[PDB]
Amino acid sequence: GPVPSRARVYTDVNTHRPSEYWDYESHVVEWGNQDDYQLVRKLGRGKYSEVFEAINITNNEKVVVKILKPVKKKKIKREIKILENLRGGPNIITLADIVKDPVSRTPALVFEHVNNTDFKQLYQTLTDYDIRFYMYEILKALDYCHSMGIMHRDVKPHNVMIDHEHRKLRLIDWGLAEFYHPGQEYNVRVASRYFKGPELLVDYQMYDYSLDMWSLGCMLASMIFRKEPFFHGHDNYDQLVRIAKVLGTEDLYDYIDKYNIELDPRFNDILGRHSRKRWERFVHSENQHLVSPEALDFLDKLLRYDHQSRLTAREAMEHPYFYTVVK
Amino acid sequence: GGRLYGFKWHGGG
Ligand SMILES: *Cn1cc(-c2cc(C(=O)O)cc(-c3cn(C*)nn3)c2)nn1
Repeated sequence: GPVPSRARVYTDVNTHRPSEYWDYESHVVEWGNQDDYQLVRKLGRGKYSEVFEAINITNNEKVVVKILKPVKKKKIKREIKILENLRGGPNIITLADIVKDPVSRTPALVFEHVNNTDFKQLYQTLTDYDIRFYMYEILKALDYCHSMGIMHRDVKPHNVMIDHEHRKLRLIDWGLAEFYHPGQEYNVRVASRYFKGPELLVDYQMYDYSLDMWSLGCMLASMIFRKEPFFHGHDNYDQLVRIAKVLGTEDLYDYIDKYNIELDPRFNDILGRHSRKRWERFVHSENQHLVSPEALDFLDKLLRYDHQSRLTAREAMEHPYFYTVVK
Repeated sequence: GGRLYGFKWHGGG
């Protein structure tokens, strides 16, 4: 079978924490009073949730209410435990309350008010400095959650809320997040198609925090090259083909061999054989002002097939691409 | 008698 793998960093964090920390199925939810909150306007609708601008009538504070549909309601304890464990961490969305309809039994998460603007709305208009600045803010959140034994597993522009005027960023939607336990085989049906790192696409289950780093690299590539999404696959199989047309197939087969991954035979007629393309091939007159040797060196060190070979969030924070960021 | 998933609404203003 497949060769085991362990995270290079924060490997045994959860072993050194009590079961109360990571045993979300045993968590006793602290329910607030639903009548403290009133809906103002609908902000959107996820695959398993509904989001609203709302108000806390006990103190007139603006809040965001996320109503969880049955499939998300079933894993609510995991999302709640992760949000409470990470609460107060850098650029982590703050969970303010948890309520439930006494009639329908529908649960809802109440969060700290965040301006209703996602990264995707602006990330295609930013200056070179702003891309570095916001990337660094996302890295602070990822290094924190990874250091706390948690993988986000759904890093993408829509899950990054930015108040551009106040240069403030929050990592949201922890509904797919999980606790990392070394040697654990996880469900590969995580992350959105364009931000799925290769381990998911080849059904390699023993992945870790480095999955979030591949997704972050996909966001960077889209930002610096003005190409949304950067790897534009039509399904999970074609997504791996789009990646192989850039990273090349030689390194893919070396990766599959290293971890003894069984490559689905459907890939036989579609992957083909491709050279590794130089990152400079994506540079053109409309994006050249966002590209630098440091941006390309950094991107090259995130977008690697081998999950252990990718920069960690803290190593990424130390890259020269971020030297101009005011820390 | 006007609730969405049990929440009342706060419009106008
Ligand atoms: C009893 N009840 C109240 C409502 C309801 C529905 C909406 C909606 O947008 O669907 C909005 C509001 C509302 C907005 N404002 C300013 N005041 N009320 C109320 N449906 N059923």
